[PDB]
This record gives sequence, structure tokens and C-alpha cells, in this order.
Amino acid sequence: DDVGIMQQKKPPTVVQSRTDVFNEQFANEALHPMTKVIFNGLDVNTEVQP
Amino acid sequence: AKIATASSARQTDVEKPADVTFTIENV
Repeated sequence: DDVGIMQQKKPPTVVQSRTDVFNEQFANEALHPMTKVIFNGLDVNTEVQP
Repeated sequence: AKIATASSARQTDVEKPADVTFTIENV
């Protein structure tokens, strides 16, 4: 129970459905635990407070 | 140092055929 210093491991995240017409098929994907993000290229918080 | 890793080990087993000795023990 403590905050890690060295970097960890990731699935990693991947983008998928966005537009107003999909027609998906559900083929493949990862049975392994993964992560899927809706918006492309987010993670915006560049301010560092010393 | 940089990335946290993982290693593996297995307890080893060492044996030779019973050697011959020329020295006696008891009377």
C-alpha cells in the first residue's frame, strides 16, 4: 500500500467509434482486459505547480 | 532503475555417483 515511483504497464488505450453512422461488427477486439477511449488525443493538463 | 521488471528462479539439484575412499573408519 504505497505510491509507485517507477513507471507501470498499460494495455494500452485505443480509440474507436465517433461518427454518426457506425455499422460495427464486434469481430476481434481483445478478450484480454483492455481500455477504449472515445475522444482522440485527450490528456490535457500541462500546468505544473512547484 | 528505470522500469520495474520481473525475474524467475528454480532451486537446482546437484548429485554425483558415490565416490571411492581408501581410508578406514572404525577399528
